[PDB]
Amino acid sequence: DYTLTRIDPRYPLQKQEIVTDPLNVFMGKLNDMVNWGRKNSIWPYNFGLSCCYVEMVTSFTAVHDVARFGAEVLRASPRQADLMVVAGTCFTKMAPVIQRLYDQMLEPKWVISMGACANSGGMYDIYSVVQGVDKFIPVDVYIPGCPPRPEAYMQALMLLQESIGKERRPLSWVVGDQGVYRANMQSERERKRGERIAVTNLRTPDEI
Amino acid sequence: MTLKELLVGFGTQVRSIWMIGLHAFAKRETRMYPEEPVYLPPRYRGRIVLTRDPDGEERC
Amino acid sequence: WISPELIEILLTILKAVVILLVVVTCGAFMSFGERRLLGLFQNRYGPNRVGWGGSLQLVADMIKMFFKEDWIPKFSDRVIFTLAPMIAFTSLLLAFAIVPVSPGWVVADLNIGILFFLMMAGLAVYAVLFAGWSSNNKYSLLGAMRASAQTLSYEVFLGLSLMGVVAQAGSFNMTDIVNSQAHVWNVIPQFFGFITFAIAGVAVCHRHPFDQPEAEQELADGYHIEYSGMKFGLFFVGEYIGIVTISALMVTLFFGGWQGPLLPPFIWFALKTAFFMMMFILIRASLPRPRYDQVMSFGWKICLPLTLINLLVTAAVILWQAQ
Amino acid sequence: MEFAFYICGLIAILATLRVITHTNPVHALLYLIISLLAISGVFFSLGAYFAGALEIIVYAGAIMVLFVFVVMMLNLGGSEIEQERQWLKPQVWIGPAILSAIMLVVIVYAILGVNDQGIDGTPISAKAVGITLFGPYVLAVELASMLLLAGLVVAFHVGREE
Amino acid sequence: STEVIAHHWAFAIFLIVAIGLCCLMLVGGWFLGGRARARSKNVPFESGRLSAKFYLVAMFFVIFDVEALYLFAWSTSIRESGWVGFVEAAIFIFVLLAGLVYLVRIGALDWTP
Amino acid sequence: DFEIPVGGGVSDCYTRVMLKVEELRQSLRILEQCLNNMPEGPFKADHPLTTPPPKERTLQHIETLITHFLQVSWGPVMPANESFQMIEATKGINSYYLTSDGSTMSYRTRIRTPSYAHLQQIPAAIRGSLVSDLIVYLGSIDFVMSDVDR
Ligand SMILES: CCCCCCCCCCCCCCCCCC(=O)OC[C@H](COP(=O)(O)OCCN)OC(=O)CCCCCCCCCCCCCCCCC
Ligand SMILES: CCCCCCCCCCCCCCCCCC(=O)OC[C@H](COP(=O)(O)OCCN)OC(=O)CCCCCCCCCCCCCCCCC
Ligand SMILES: CCCCCCCCCCCCCCCCCC(=O)OC[C@H](COP(=O)(O)OCCN)OC(=O)CCCCCCCCCCCCCCCCC
Ligand SMILES: CCCCCCCCCCCCCCCCCC(=O)OC[C@H](COP(=O)(O)OCCN)OC(=O)CCCCCCCCCCCCCCCCC
Ligand SMILES: CCCCCCCCCCCCCCCCCCCC
Ligand SMILES: CCCCCCCCCCCCCCCCCCCC
Ligand code: SF4
Repeated sequence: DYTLTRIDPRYPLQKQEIVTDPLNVFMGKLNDMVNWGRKNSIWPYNFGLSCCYVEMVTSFTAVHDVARFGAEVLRASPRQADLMVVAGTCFTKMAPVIQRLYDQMLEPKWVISMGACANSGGMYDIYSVVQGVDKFIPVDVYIPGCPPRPEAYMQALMLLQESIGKERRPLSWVVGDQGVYRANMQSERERKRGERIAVTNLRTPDEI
Repeated sequence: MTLKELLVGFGTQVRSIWMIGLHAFAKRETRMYPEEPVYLPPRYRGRIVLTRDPDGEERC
Repeated sequence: WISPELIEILLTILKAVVILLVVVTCGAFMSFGERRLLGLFQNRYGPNRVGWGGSLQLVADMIKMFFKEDWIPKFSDRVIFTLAPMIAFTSLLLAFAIVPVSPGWVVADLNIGILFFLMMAGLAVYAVLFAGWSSNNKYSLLGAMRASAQTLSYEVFLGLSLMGVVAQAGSFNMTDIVNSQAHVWNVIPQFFGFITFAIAGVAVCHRHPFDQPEAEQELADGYHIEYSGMKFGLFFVGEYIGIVTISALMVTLFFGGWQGPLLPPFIWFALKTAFFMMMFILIRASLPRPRYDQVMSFGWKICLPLTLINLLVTAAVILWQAQ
Repeated sequence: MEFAFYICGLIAILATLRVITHTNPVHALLYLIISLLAISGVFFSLGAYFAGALEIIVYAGAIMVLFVFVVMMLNLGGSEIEQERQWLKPQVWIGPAILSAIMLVVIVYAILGVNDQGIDGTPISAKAVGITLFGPYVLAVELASMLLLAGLVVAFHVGREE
Repeated sequence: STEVIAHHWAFAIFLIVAIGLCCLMLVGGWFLGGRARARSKNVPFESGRLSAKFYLVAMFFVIFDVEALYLFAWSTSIRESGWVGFVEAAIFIFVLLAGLVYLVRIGALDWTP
Repeated sequence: DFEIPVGGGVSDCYTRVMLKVEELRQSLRILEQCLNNMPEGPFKADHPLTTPPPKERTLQHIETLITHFLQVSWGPVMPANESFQMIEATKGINSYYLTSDGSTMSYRTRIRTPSYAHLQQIPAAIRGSLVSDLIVYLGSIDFVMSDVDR
């Protein structure tokens, strides 16, 4: 129920294989402590592409307060950032810039596609748009929407936190196994199918 | 620069600090997602479903 | 080994170690309190989910920054790059090292005191200079040049702002400066010294509205841009420890230090210090950022003659009252 | 007191030797700052507290800041400096080193032939230095202000960009 | 005395423990955490000649810092110097402010052109 | 009933920002007038080319269902002509120039945006200034890059 990824510099320059979860009880507790610290302090790269970035900085404001999750520092440097939110369209002139900024980020790093443009190109199936940011960089969380509302971005933040909290990474670069192990978690569609199909009645659209 | 300009600017900085302090003495405007559920209007354009007729058959 | 002298030595060493650990913990918890008080100032809550009230957010950030990959650029010079956050931390920590928090609770009762603080600030400008040069980035280079010239423009009168309190107390010692405030606090006579020292201490701490990397983010010309992991964390922790140091020095130099009517002296010192930390947060959250030429013009044409005139008037008052 | 003096003197000597034999200007300036800190420690060991405070405030806090400022603006990448290493070439440096060596032995002969009752290390505060400065040394203060003014005017006139 | 040497020991322990604390912070940051490679990782982040006014500002800081050291020496001995030393320091500050005004009026302290 | 604020003759950053505050106040006045006087009537025109038709008539009338069926599948047939509309947008004047060739798709869609003009005006106005002046000028233009590029 895990995937093993090791990188060695077409993009992405990684190869993944399905592997059994390896997990002493002290090493496991240290791994959960490291994962807890990584998931409760996630610093996003302040990267503005399009309208989805306007919704992201709406999520950062007072009526939403994304600071409650410890994800508010909003670094302008990719070295100091933990999370790349592709919040906008992957234009062909901007795609090498996105690749360069993602390369300049440091491990551990995670990617959230925010919006239909970053997911698959969205409505812009046009000559000057890369059809999704997963064509050239690996994505951890996808948010459908055009735009997603700010609480959808927070929901993806919680999904990323839950994905980090059960993934395995080396504690030190001199001791252990240096490959990155990511959990193959259950899809949210199959998890929410029980509560979504049973919905019967909704409020009529003629009211407030 | 003018001394009067300096004094007016000092007073304006003090006024800005005072206003941010009274804004600290205000009510929180944050909607506490996810503990507070997000209210949506009935015609909100979110997740797409297919529905059924009152007889129970699918309407599509 | 049982002797009163060795016991006094070990208790003094333990007091110094306790003071140092409390200062480091207060600086980190004040980074967290910066976040929380900004949330309070901006009609929100800030981090209140990691632990009770967000109290474990600092531990989560510390674990993240320790286990973040620490990386040094190939084009960079290793020693200077590794040395700059060490300066940014150690200089203002050892600047705190002279601050008396209570009667009998001081690490170094030096005869120079705020002179030693001036030594540490003059060494602290090297952190910004070395971060700019070491990273081998031209944007960070001009950013560090701009920030360093700003800090020189305010360090040119930081000590002269302190000289009014020095003249009133008649000594460079910190404890004598506190004891001279037993009747009236120094904020009343040395009010111009108080505002000039506030401006200079904010500017040499690289705090808002004198912060350079937050001023121009579009240019990406900050000198922190190539630091990551525990080096950038040391930059931030040294910045907040410098805020604590400047606030405590302000309390001891203008607000009587630990002197108070009813509460224990450390309670008064902590209350006044935490009030000035809250005022740091309010200054960051309230004032807009001036331009570079405007900032250094305010440093040169206005504040330095004000400090010189304040020292002259303070001397005239002192020799007028000495019959 | 004496142990700190000897350690700081050794550190200053080794640091200065590293400055006069280096190719990187920033490394040389950093070693010069380290030697200034060590000489400040020597000053603090001898009871001249004000002298050490001024060494780190002014010498290691203003003048070396100015040198570092200039080296930053030059962007010295060692053009025909690291590619030459002519000071490390022996027949260049043998002469001046032996010149400074025989001068050092003559000065050491001068130093060793004087009466020495030892330095008691009594701390001389900055208050006494200030009393002397504005007492028996007043024309020194005013004409040193004029000297700093002269340096100000001279280096403003020279170091403009236009 | 015992108190002064205990103060010296406490100060030495303070400096040593602070330096060791930041050194161990570097050791923990460098030793812990996995490392991974990217092609543009080693390239400096550049968002995907310096003027002589910097030298002038640093120079003015140096000169006025030396005159500041003179006023530092004056300020700790103001009462014993009396009114005579007050007159000398007034002349000193008058020369300082005249030089400052001269620097202001000729645009030496004017950053913008 | 609303007023159009104007400046004194010089376009500073501060003058533009205060003007946009004034148009915010005037838009609040227009919103108050809209709230007090909203007519009772249809939300769609009775033209045969109203796309889509009113939904309930589509759901119970066969001719309306035919109109809706052809308007949402193939598209409505605009006769071959050229049209133009310019409006006062939130950032300037925004215009659509639409050339129809008689089909259900636009033959030409030309979108004029004011941000293109303002980004082109930048080098003439920021010349001889500082970099922070450029940052303030960028912040005071009221543009977006989707408006520029589109
Ligand atoms: C290095 C610094 C050198 C300069 C400072 C030296 C020390 C202080 C010396 C005294 C300063 C007095 C300043 C002038 C006060 C009266 C005029 C005034 O307030 O002008 C500012 C502003 C003018 O109004 P305007 O900008 O035209 O706006 C249109 C509304 N009529 O009016 C306003 O904004 C409204 C009124 C604001 C009043 C603010 C408080 C004034 C008094 C402050 C005393 C000290 C407070 C210390 C901090 C306390 C809170 C933490
Ligand atoms: C522990 C220590 C610290 C504790 C925290 C509390 C103290 C923090 C102090 C922060 C000080 C910030 C000072 C910022 C000065 C900025 C000066 C400047 O450059 O102003 C530029 C502006 C316009 O300049 P001008 O040349 O006229 O431009 C014309 C172009 N059209 O000119 C103007 O706007 C004119 C007025 C300039 C500013 C005057 C000084 C204001 C200082 C801030 C208010 C402090 C009030 C007291 C707060 C409580 C203190 C306990
Ligand atoms: C990367 C590392 C770089 C180097 C870092 C520092 C290296 C040395 C660290 C170990 C130091 C051990 C302790 C040294 C002695 C401390 C006590 C002392 O100096 O006592 C003497 C004196 C006592 O004063 P007092 O009692 O008032 O005098 C009356 C007569 N007893 O008190 C005095 O004279 C006080 C004045 C001197 C205090 C010096 C403090 C350190 C100065 C260097 C700071 C370096 C900052 C970081 C690097 C900057 C860039 C290079
Ligand atoms: C340990 C082996 C070497 C390890 C590597 C180097 C580490 C740094 C070594 C130099 C600095 C520390 C020297 C040791 C000081 C220990 C304390 C001491 O000796 O105090 C004596 C004296 C106290 O004052 P006093 O009143 O004279 O005492 C008489 C008794 N009542 O003290 C004094 O009067 C003044 C004490 C010295 C001045 C203060 C500290 C100056 C620090 C300068 C650092 C220079 C840069 C070092 C860089 C290192 C890496 C290259
Ligand atoms: C921001 C404040 C930083 C303070 C750093 C130093 C802390 C020292 C704590 C000393 C505590 C004991 C003080 C003497 C006893 C009198 C007070 C008793 C009640 C606390
Ligand atoms: C291109 C110009 C280069 C000039 C280099 C100058 C080098 C001078 C070296 C002097 C060496 C003196 C050696 C000792 C001489 C005898 C003892 C001193 C005089 C009694
Ligand atoms: S998905 Fe929609 S809202 Fe998001 S960037 Fe694309 S067009 Fe804008």
